[PDB]
Amino acid sequence: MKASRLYTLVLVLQPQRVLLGMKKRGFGAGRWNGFGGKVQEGETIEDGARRELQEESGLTVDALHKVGQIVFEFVGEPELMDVHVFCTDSIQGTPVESDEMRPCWFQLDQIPFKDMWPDASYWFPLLLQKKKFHGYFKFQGQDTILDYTLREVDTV
Ligand SMILES: Nc1[nH]c(=O)nc2c1ncn2[C@H]1C[C@H](O)[C@@H](COP(=O)(O)OP(=O)(O)OP(=O)(O)O)O1
Ligand code: NA
Ligand code: NA
Repeated sequence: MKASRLYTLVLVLQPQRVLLGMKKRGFGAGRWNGFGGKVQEGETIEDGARRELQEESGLTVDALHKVGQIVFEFVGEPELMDVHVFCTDSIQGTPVESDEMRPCWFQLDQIPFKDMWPDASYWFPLLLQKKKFHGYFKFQGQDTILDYTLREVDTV
């Protein structure tokens, strides 16, 4: 059995558009995603998600709603990534480029799947339908899924 590390992912989903951020530097630059990062000691997962959204995009929100959980396994990495996925309930400011992320709005008929993580093609449609989900994806490298499971759930 493997150990897991907690991460968050936040999607600012509005009726006609979604905010994504492009990772700018280091390895993995060039992919659009929601905003998030590692949960820290003592904070709830939801509070860590709010913190990462603020650090990465400049947006503050009072509340999130949990929509899914996705476990990622990478060949050659013994530690699993346990990603808790949230959507914002309202936003109150403008996104700001940081050094980790360049935020950009996308219309919901222009979701940039080819420039997102491959797994997003599977679970993000559920997110768009306002469904809740559990997923697992095993990757070889950054691009190749070797195994995955995805299930709609009534409770995350
Ligand atoms: N396959 C995948 N699909 C997806 O949709 N999001 C993924 C993903 N793999 C990783 N992520 C997300 C989870 C999280 O939001 C982010 C990874 O977090 P990071 O390691 O950048 O966190 P931190 O910035 O806290 O870490 P440090 O560099 O240690 O500060 O990418
Ligand atoms: Na962090
Ligand atoms: Na990061």
